Amino acid sequence: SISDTVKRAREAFNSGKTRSLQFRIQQLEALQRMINENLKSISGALASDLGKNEWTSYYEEVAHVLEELDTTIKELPDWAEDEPVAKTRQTQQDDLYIHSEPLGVVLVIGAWNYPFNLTIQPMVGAVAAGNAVILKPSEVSGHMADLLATLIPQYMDQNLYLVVKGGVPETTELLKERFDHIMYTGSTAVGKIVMAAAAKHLTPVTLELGGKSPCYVDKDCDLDVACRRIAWGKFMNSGQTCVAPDYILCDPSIQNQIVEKLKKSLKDFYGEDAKQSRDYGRIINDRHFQRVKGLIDNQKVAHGGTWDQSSRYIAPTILVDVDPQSPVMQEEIFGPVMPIVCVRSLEEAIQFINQREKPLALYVFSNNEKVIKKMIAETSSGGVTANDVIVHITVPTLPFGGVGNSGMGAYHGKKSFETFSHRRSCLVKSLLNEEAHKARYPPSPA
Amino acid sequence: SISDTVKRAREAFNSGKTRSLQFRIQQLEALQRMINENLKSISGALASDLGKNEWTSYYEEVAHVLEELDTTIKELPDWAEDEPVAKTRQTQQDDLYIHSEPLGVVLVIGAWNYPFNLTIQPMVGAVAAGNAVILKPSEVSGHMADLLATLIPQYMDQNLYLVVKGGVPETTELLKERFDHIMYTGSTAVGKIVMAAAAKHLTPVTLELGGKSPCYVDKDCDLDVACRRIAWGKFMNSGQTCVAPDYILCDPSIQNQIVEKLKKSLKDFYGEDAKQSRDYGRIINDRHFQRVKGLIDNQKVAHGGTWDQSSRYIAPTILVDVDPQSPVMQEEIFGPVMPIVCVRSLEEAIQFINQREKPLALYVFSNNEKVIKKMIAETSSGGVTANDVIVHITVPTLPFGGVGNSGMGAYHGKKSFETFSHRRSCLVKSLLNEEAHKARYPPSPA
Ligand SMILES: NC(=O)c1ccc[n+]([C@@H]2O[C@H](COP(=O)([O-])OP(=O)(O)OC[C@H]3O[C@@H](n4cnc5c(N)ncnc54)[C@H](O)[C@@H]3O)[C@@H](O)[C@H]2O)c1
Ligand SMILES: NC(=O)c1ccc[n+]([C@@H]2O[C@H](COP(=O)([O-])OP(=O)(O)OC[C@H]3O[C@@H](n4cnc5c(N)ncnc54)[C@H](O)[C@@H]3O)[C@@H](O)[C@H]2O)c1
Repeated sequence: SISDTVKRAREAFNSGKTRSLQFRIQQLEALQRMINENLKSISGALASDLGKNEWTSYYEEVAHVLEELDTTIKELPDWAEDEPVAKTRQTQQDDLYIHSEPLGVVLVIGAWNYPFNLTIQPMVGAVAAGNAVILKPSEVSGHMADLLATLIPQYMDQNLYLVVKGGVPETTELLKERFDHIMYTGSTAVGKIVMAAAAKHLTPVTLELGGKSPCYVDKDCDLDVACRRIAWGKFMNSGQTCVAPDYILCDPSIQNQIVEKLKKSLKDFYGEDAKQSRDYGRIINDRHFQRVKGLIDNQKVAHGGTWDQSSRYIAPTILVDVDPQSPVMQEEIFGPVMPIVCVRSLEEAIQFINQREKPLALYVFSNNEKVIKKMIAETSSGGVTANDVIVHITVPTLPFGGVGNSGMGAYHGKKSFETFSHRRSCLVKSLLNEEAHKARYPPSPA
Repeated sequence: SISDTVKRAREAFNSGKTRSLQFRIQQLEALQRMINENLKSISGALASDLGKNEWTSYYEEVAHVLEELDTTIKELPDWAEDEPVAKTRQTQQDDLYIHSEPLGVVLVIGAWNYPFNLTIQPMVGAVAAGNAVILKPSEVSGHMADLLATLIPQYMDQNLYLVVKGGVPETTELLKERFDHIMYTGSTAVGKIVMAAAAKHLTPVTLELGGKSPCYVDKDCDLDVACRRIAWGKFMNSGQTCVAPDYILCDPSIQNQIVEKLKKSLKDFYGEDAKQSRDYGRIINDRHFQRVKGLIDNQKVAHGGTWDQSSRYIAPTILVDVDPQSPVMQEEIFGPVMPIVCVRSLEEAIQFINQREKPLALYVFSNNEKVIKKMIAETSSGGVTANDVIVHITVPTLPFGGVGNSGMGAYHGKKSFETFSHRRSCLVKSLLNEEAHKARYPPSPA
């Protein structure tokens, strides 16, 4: 069966229909009308999985896919043209260009936290490059899994773009098929499993994993604006975002000031009780609810610390004077718990960060430009945003991807089209004349 | 032991010395003077492994590395600079750019057919990107392995750039270590193993594997020039070249003409008897001598066919009316055997190619531009060259890589630098002011 589904998609790609640029634009526009016409359903699905509301849904997920769709629908023609290359002395009379072409069948494996985004956005790039795409939605956010399984065949081509539903068993069986590229977003442990399956077929993979994205706060920094931005990004989806400020690094002198401004900003967004605000989200499930909660134990709780097991609620909690060897500083906190670790100097912040796996993101808050550049020039991470948070992943002109444990590969905008296609180097010398190649053929000069 | 060597490099890389662009250039120039001061020895080692003479050693191998070095040394500074990115409406005031940075320790595993180039060339891009490099020379070309293992320590940094000699057991053990990138040039089967090992540490890999590079000769084509060019690339290293025109596909009407024109050029390069020409290479070893030799059995030998077991010689043999199901058409011929397979049309030539694993190269010879374009546009291969052979692999401005079975990743010139480094996206808003982001923070509008 799963095999039959993969076959159906490959044979249809072999038909050559996706070779038409016109076709891709129509499909892309189908995807676009699918979203617009079903915003309500998508929002509702999102509400049932993570308790989002019409606004957080659109602005945090859906609105990003739509910007992607718009960029690529408009630029695709330019992206598809043969890219000319710089000629060398030897190639002055020859054509040297780069030809892009579909890879074939791409597997897009999504995640639960942003179930609509982490599945449809990569797909925009995959359809743009002329590939057939098989979506494997996360089963953890089951409501969106179903919606996508129903919506896709109502708008997309039913032979080229297919949705496979299922948990671990369905995926494992699916990873035995042969794809020309596997896009995966999830955990570092499972990322390994994915790559290992791909090795058996020599298939290339794009891996967006995660880690602990540090957030360095410099003394010379408007702490009011700084903390207003940091709080937004950190509690945005109940702390469940891949490029979220996992923990704060700062000098002990501003330790408490950070705390006050954070809780201030918390009040401005969610009022006195977060559990009252409709804009605050709920944790995905019980297992994660227990693990995030357990991370607050034997810790110095300065704010928050309360939770509601029934609604899978966990109050915007802040922790102070945290021990880097404690569990909140040993695992990626995929929740609303903000630890604050203290470092005596910038040198100290850098050594700290560099003593751990490379993160998907790195943030620096400072008024001193030199501090911003020294942080960047001396650390390594997928992407970076100085004096803000999350935002770098939202710019089409900035490719999104990790390094080391944060993963490999990138994918927003044109970088998506490139990744889901092959870039073939062609040197054309249709000039079968002017054979001044004499010097290359033997016999060798005596 | 191998563990300690890897430790030496990783710690050395942590010292941060490669960061200095000045250091890199000195290590790049050092490598350059190693080549320039030891040409005789390099050629010697090539002679003993593949029976190459100073002329074929330089122009086929050594001279390509020297061009790469010359390009990177001159363009490194510009390649290293942060790359500005196009701003969006929402980011007009901010800084958006891409910062390149070393990955760490890079393992380069080379192949025997071109033992100097296949190790030192990818290394050039690795050193340029500020990484520490560990060379794993092919043991099969034993002489180049001992040469390299002694020359490197004399010119390069003895902590940063280290050579590891060994066969299977040593490489196996060596593949358990953690590297930040693995460059590999070899067979498809071993490529699958290298990537499997890679999976364990989530390390990215550049794989240049092989396949059977087709060569379609069109009717409307100057058969003289064509065959002159094809004979040169095909027999260049006793046929032992990764991008060599593996077999010819043509209309029977010219089946015999090509044969005549090929053997004519053969006379022009190696005289009447190739076993007499000093410009003709010898098969690496006995094992390969036998496999290649056997591909001539049960075949219609239209030229050559003689061989000397003692000197591992195999004459420039041609074969006509070859059956696709015969062993010469089932495996990549890594020798001087050139089969001719007939097809009734261009559409047919295309279907033949697509019905097989993707090749590293695809060559087209014709005077009709439209046939060249229709060919490229309907097939897929790593690279392509129209009306010549091998040549695209020699243009630095042209990235070299495969697709599907021919491998993943590319590595010439600047593309080499990009590949051995991390391209980190940065969004700098040193502007902690003009905070008109109100519309993004909760509570959602009523
Ligand atoms: N889901 C995400 O976006 C995500 C991303 C990064 C880190 N994390 C964090 O990592 C931890 C565990 O998260 P989780 O998402 O693994 O929990 P989970 O168990 O709820 O989700 C597991 C996902 O992994 C898949 N999977 C499990 N075994 C597999 C296998 N053997 N082969 C292929 N796929 C397999 C499942 O089918 C499932 O969809 C938590 O701290 C979580 O916050 C989650
Ligand atoms: N060497 C090349 O550049 C090359 C490239 C493409 C295709 N080929 C072809 O493929 C066929 C076999 O070639 P070959 O070079 O494998 O012959 P070979 O046995 O002489 O070379 C084997 C190489 O593979 C390595 N290897 C073997 N087992 C390994 C393992 N288990 N883990 C890691 N590395 C391991 C060896 O250490 C060795 O360097 C021939 O037809 C040949 O022409 C060779």
